[PDB]
Amino acid sequence: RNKNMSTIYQTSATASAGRNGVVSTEDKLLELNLSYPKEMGGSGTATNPEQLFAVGYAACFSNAILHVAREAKVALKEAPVTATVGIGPNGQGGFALSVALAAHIALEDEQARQLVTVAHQVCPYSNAVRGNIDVQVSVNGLAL
Amino acid sequence: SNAMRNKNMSTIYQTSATASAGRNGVVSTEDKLLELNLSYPKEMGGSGTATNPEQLFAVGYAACFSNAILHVAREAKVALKEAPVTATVGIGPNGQGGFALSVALAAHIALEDEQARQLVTVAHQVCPYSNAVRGNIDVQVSVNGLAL
Ligand SMILES: C[C@@H](CS)C(=O)N1CCC[C@@H]1C(=O)O
Repeated sequence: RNKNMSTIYQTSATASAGRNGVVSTEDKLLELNLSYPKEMGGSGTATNPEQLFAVGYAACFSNAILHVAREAKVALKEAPVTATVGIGPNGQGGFALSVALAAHIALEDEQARQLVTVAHQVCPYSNAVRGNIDVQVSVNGLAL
Repeated sequence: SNAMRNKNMSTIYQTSATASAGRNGVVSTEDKLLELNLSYPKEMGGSGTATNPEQLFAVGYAACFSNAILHVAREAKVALKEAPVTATVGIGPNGQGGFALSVALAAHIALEDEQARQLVTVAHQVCPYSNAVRGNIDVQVSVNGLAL
């Protein structure tokens, strides 16, 4: 489930001032300023690793749903996904993420459900956090 | 996996983003601090002209891990001006019909030997990304070119 058996795509990024400086892909396709959010005492003038994870997870899960749709020959124009990410202490000295994913799919409900369930199985963010984060997944307003 | 080490016991910060992905996708945070175009990479049947979830994961994990190192150096009163971290992320098939990420974290800091190992080991226990992927991804962590 967890082994990447043959790398199809590889990328890299470098940061040096943690949550409060610049971060960029080594190809420079993506170059971003980061700052602490207001909730953490910062300026909120820029993004942060929690928002990045939300953006990337929403995008990965949306890609995943469209992937499965293509494979099932289901014509889906869009697969909007809202990802909500929280961060707090884990009580052992570190920090942990909590995640909710809300998918909105123009299909009959049982069908949408099946599709999104398979997508959650195949999505590499989902495989990455499986058993660590209990990702709360819903499809068209209903929890899976 | 370890569920327990991943209980968010009380939320300090919460954020939301909505993506409509694909070949011409878009994602934006609820508050628009971040609005991005998405594409599949050229390696994956796309145009590779905008970003993608692996790049976003790499930028996020690199920043998170750099911060984790500075955080532990601060607590330990070890003077670091900075903590360069390169995060390398790959995606490929898993053999069960899905996809998996592979990740390396390469730190380059002004501290060595067992002290640096101890410090970066601590940073890797506390970083939320590392706790999210523990046991699933075997994150290859190195400091100053050497295995953690
Ligand atoms: C660039 C990646 C998004 S992480 C992708 O296009 N896909 C579609 C196939 C693998 C993966 C997925 O989400 O399941």
